[PDB]
Amino acid sequence: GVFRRCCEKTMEVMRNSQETLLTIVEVLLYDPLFDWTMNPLKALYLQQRPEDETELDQSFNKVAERVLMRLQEKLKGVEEGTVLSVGGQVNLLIQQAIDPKNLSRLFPGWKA
Amino acid sequence: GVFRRCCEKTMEVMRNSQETLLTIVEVLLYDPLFDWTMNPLKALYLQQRPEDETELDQSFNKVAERVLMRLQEKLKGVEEGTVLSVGGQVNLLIQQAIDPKNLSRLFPGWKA
Repeated sequence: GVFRRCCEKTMEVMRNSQETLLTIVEVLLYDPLFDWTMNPLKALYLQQRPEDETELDQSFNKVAERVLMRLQEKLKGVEEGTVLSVGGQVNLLIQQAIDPKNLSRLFPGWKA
Repeated sequence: GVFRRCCEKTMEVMRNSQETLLTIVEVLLYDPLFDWTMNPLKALYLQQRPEDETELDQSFNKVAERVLMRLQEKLKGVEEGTVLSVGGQVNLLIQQAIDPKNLSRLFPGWKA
């Protein structure tokens, strides 16, 4: 009714200004104090607590360019190579949400 | 008059069958007798003759995947990241032909 229409309405507000929203990530990722890369401790310190409850460098620039290309291909396109305009992209997004086959592969602490 | 309209008419015949024309390159590039990669001798044996007239491996698979992505992005898209549908793609193609600034950077034996 309203969710998908609002999504397809708010998804085209950045397609007319594609050359603007991507300029923030490129200037926030070239900072020296960046901590967005996966560290051996930062990727486990926030996930060992549910495990305990259950059991009672040029590589950085490479990953930066990779995620930049990923966020560039996320909008106005898809990883399948097709166009997938606002008429189908929001449907793909909302179908990747309500899917029990994928929800069974999620983290147990995600949803009770 | 006729050239650009014929180009924009013949360029959309493969956009409806994008999943077909790319299947020939992938099956003709995985042959053992391939000789499309730039060899130190094959890239100069066909160019040393004009010079004489003037003077009176995983890398192969990597380049194959690279040129595959290049030919995948050539149609229904452009390297600039924009869409560039048939209405502008043929105009961008014919603009790289009639351009003296670029023709001055061409090979002398290309055009007399």
